[PDB]
Amino acid sequence: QEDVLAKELEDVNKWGLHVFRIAELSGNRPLTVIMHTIFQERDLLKTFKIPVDTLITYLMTLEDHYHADVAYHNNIHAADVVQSTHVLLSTPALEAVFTDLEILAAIFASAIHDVDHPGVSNQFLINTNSELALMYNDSSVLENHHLAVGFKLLQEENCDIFQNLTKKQRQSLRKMVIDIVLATDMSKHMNLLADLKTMVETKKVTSSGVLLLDNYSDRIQVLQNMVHCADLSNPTKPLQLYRQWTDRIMEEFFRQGDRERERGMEISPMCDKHNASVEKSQVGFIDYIVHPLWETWADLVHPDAQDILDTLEDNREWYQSTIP
Ligand SMILES: CC(C)=C[C@@H]1C[C@](C)(CCO)Oc2c1c(=O)n(C)c1ncccc21
Ligand SMILES: [Mg+2]
Ligand SMILES: [Zn+2]
Repeated sequence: QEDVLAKELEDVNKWGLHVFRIAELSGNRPLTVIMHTIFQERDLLKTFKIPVDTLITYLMTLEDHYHADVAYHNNIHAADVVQSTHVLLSTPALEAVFTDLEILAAIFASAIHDVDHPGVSNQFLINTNSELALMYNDSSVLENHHLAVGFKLLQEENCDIFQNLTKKQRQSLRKMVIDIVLATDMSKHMNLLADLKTMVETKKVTSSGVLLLDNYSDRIQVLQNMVHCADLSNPTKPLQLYRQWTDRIMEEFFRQGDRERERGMEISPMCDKHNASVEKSQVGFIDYIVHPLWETWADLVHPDAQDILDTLEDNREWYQSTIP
């Protein structure tokens, strides 16, 4: 089985890697083997003196703290966002733009960006007076928790994969990781897209035809939208993968609606299993959220993302076709 897994891992540089098949072949360790594969591909172990046994130990511990009984926000989703971010980092319009520390931060942020997700939304945790909403004062409750867990696990035995970074380097990475994961809060999507459009309008390139980023504000803004695009990348994948992600998020939404109904609360959108329209929700999800975001990203890295945008529009056309 080790040979079959190594064959599938050869697609790690490709959009639409079959991450579910990799989860099978790796014994439900997609996050660990995909992160390890990416770290070798980018030669991140030698650059930052990361001991290989420290890396595997942390990745296994981080993967354990993703809930296996949550349908969508599990370790497969984490591995999917890591691998999608890895491909977006390699796009020609961004060649040699980001340093090795920014690359490490963006990939590490993707790996921890949903750790210990309980399968319910921020608003549910706020409305139900949960301990998490109490700890974090109703502000980016899940995203603050993911960061806290992801950093604390570095202190477990033989788990500090940043042990050989300089104190300056650790200081810069920690701030960049926090800025990125906090930007995955869906309540910040509109402001994140609005700033991304302003950058597309005022786009500037270098003499090598490569995106020019002068300052931390523009650089972290591109990294924020990149991980945000990978988080919202399910409808841009081949349909057989997209549909599996749709089935998983609808199961998670339906389970929250059952808890909302059992508590006497008003059911959140798309969460009532007795009056849900999966196809129309997917169409509205693409039209109002996913396509505006990816169309803007495609303008930023034009024409590198045209095939991804083509697949998204074909999938939107298909989900529409099932309605009549
Ligand atoms: C809460 C809102 C507004 C969006 C969420 C964002 C989320 C959780 C991002 C991944 O962490 O994924 C999807 C969402 C959603 O509403 N739908 C319909 C989806 N359909 C198919 C696949 C993923 C999603
Ligand atoms: Mg999240
Ligand atoms: Zn996510």
